[PDB]
Amino acid sequence: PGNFLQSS
Amino acid sequence: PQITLWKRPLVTIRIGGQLKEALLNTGADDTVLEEMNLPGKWKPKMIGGVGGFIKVRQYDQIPIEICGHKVIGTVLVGPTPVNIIGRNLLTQIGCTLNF
Amino acid sequence: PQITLWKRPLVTIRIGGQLKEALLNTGADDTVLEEMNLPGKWKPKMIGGVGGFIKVRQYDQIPIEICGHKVIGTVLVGPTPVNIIGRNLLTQIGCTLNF
Repeated sequence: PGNFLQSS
Repeated sequence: PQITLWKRPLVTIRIGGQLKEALLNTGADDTVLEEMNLPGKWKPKMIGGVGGFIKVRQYDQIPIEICGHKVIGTVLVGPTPVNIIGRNLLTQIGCTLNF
Repeated sequence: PQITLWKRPLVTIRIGGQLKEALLNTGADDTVLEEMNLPGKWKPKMIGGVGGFIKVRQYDQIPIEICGHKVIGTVLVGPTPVNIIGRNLLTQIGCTLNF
């Protein structure tokens, strides 16, 4: 990993 | 431009006649777009994030236009919840994080 | 500072007596730290990313020092692969993306 997009 | 972070830093990109909305993402090594068709050969890849891994197709040397900047690099395609512009392309447009 | 993106934008943060490495992440709405035992109440929460969703604990009004800036805000705690500083705290240090 990578790709640490994060949303709520 | 200078882009503030009050809201998600979303920009429109152009990839061979298609417009897409994408997130400028300093937390992503790579650029990943939602499922779509692209020409040429590809190979499977696993990429990880919060919540685990996903399988993507890896396409190399794809030209993309991002905020008036014409760049070329690897584009991954698969089930990301949002289109992501990662460091591989952010470095090409000269992007820095400033404070 | 002006942080380039050839490498992952990792910084040291201080939260109480603990020093941690964390990723400055414009692709994250919120700040998420690896499992730890913070004081005070917390609400469970679900967050989504590239591989799906994880469950975290939400703590509010937590002080953290990041690159010599003292910030106070919401911190999520859970099984994140890397400690993440999201836009909620990036805005408190005055971060922008520039190109």
